[PDB]
Amino acid sequence: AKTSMVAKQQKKQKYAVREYTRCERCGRPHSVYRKFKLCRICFRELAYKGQIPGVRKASW
Amino acid sequence: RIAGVDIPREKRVVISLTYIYGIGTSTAQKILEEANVSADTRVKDLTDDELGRIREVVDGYKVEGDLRRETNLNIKRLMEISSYRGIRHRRGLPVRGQKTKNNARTRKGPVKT
Amino acid sequence: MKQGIHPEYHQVIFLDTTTNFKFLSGSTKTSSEMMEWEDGKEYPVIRLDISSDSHPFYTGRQKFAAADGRVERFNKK
Amino acid sequence: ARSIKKGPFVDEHLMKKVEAQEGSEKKQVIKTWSRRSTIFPNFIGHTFAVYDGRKHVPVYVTEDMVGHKLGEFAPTRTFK
Amino acid sequence: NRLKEKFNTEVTENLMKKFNYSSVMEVPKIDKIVVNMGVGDAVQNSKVLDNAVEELELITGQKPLVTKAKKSIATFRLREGMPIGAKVTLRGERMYEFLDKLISVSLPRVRDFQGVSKKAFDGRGNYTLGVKEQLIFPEIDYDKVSKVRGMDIVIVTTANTDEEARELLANFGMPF
RNA sequence: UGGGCUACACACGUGCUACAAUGGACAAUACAAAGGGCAGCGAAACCGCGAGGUCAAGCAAAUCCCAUAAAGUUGUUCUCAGUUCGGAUUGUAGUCUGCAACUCGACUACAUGAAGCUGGAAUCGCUAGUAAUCGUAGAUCAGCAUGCUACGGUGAAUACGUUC
Ligand SMILES: [Zn+2]
Repeated sequence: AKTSMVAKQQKKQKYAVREYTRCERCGRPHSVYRKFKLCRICFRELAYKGQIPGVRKASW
Repeated sequence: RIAGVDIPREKRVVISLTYIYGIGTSTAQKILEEANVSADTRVKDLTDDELGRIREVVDGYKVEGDLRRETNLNIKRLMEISSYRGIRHRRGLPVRGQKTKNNARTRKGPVKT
Repeated sequence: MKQGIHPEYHQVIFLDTTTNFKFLSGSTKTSSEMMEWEDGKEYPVIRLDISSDSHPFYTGRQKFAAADGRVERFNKK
Repeated sequence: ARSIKKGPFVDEHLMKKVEAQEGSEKKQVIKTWSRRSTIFPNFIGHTFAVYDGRKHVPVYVTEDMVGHKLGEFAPTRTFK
Repeated sequence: NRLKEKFNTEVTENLMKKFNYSSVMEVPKIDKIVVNMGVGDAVQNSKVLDNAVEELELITGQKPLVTKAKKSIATFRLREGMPIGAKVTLRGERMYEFLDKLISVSLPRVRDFQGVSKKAFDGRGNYTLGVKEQLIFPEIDYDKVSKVRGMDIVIVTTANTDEEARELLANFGMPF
């Protein structure tokens, strides 16, 4: 993401509804999970590295 | 014949009242309960006093020609004020913020390929 | 005037309803409503929303919204 | 806002600008970006240059325009 | 004849005192009113001219004279003798009734009305008013108005000067 | 800040809803699984026909809530009718979120009641708890799901054969 856009997301918004979530690792605005503050791509990469406690590939 | 409009003779009264412009199912049931009349009794097998009571209840509901005139006046006012809804009424397009790229046939008429 | 070519013409009282102000003159609006006039004869009346004595430009005063109007309903809200 | 329990919405700056110079009969045009402001009876007879995206379209307020938004008379898209 | 009575009683005296007329015969009066509607689109659709004539007849109270092209013009695709306008001449009581009606009932119905031009004088005591919407006049219902078109109302007066014509029309009640 | 991404003479893909009697409407009465909940799940009670509003218990979870599943079953009515089918479209009046629903949200009440009466050439999925039908939950998310991802209820037909 753009550095200015990340900074603007981090800064306080005059509105309150004007708040949106960004992935805190790369800055992608879309598809960010609340529990991890990560987008799907970073989530996959870190789960592969095993650095997200208790998260593993699922099957059933 | 209520409100100047005939209604099917063999249809139950509650359904047959809906044939009056401005009268639907809910208002038909409300009218029938206000002017006590059997729900399942057909209009053909109906009493003159019941018909008169139904007419008395109906006359005050502002239906048929008066309702049509009111709707037309509302549409004309929104057209005349030059509102967005008025422009879309003039152009025959959906007025309630639909998407016209597709699926606007009920407002735009048949497809002109 | 020639006979049978002109539209029907008759006296009418234009009544500005905002100020309930009546003025007699000829026209061809032929309203069903009839009203009495200072002269013994009665002539039909033409309702008028805004007139010379009610228009803000003519009067020098702000116009008064009529009953059952948009402003009245908005204030009732 | 739309809910009745809340009063009809209107920008405070727009409303106060309209109220200013109310007594004087030489009412001027008011530049506004507030397409969202509701039209009050206080607005009747006024001229608002409402921004539609690139230019301020002039809009003259009448009685029938009470209750609508200022944006409904400043179209944003152009077709034909 | 309320307007005529006003002219006889108040306007006559006011104007005579203001302009120092040695005789009453010098007091200006409104000679006539000519209501003209020029319909050039009658070339393409005569029904437009027919509707215009009907509307003008309703407004004025008497059948209009249809005015035809005085000469042929290629650019307008106009042939000599083609009816391209309507005109009504009002004199006397009908003229006064129309004048008061125009001043009182009709003119205020103009959206964002701010008075009529004070410079619209030919220079010899005659005033031409350009109305831009037939719907102004009370006798017309907007439902039946297929098209909206304007009119020229020429108030021809016996006043020798624009000043006297302005005074006469103001005393009658013309906004400016 | 405001407006585009939501445009609209048009062509295509993917879907939702129907064209009805193996059904529509009304009233009564059963049976799941799998998930979510901290300033979040909001029980009961009261108010409104309604979406919802006031007070507010419990609950950081096998405890409380979301949350009464629907199809189904049993009774009354409609009787094959563009209709008591269908619910687009539009008018009016409201609720909720949000500083703010005009462009451009969802839902509710009354009325309005369009095409459509099983779809040409062609073309798609599926071999069993599958297809088909019926609901249920979740991520995103203030609000917004006919999409996506999961859950279960009922539950088929056919496969001779490899000529194309
Ligand atoms: Zn990321």
